[PDB]
Amino acid sequence: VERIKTTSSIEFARLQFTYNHIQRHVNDMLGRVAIAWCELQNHELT
Amino acid sequence: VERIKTTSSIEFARLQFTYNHIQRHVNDMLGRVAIAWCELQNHELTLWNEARKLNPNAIASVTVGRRVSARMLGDVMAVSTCVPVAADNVIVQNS
Amino acid sequence: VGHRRYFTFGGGYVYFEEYAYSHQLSRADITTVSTFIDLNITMLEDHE
Repeated sequence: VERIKTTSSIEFARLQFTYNHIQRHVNDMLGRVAIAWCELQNHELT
Repeated sequence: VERIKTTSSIEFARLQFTYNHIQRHVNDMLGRVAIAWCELQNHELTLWNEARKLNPNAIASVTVGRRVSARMLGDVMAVSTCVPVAADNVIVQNS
Repeated sequence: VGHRRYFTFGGGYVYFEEYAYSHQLSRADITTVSTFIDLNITMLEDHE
């Protein structure tokens, strides 16, 4: 058995949430931009 | 009358400011990218119109998705699917 | 021989066969391929 110590600051968790949200969205949009750029080049080869 | 209770942590507000700034800027830049992409496509439709008149086969094939054979009937393309042939069954004549 | 052409006219097309007017058509009556590269850019959703 043991006892659990809780940190008095939650700002690590909220910071993690904010950064995760921004990272996920920016990564998604940039992936779409990269894929579109790739398709545009493969498309203008003609 | 009442009394107002104030939270001892302001990190919600600063987090809101940071996220709002990033959201606003990223949304602005991505909107500009999307609008530019739209205009680029609407702009290159002209090149695509004037390339299909050179050899409709390549344009029609890369556009439809399959490997089709096409010709132009005025302002439209008439297509027909092309039948594959195995690689090993070809002979190149020497002369 | 075999002549048949569509021509852009107004907002639709006019269809001729064997050098004789046949009939008009709307844009919807023809399957539309696309020379466009899709870019589905969404936006950072609001968060509070």
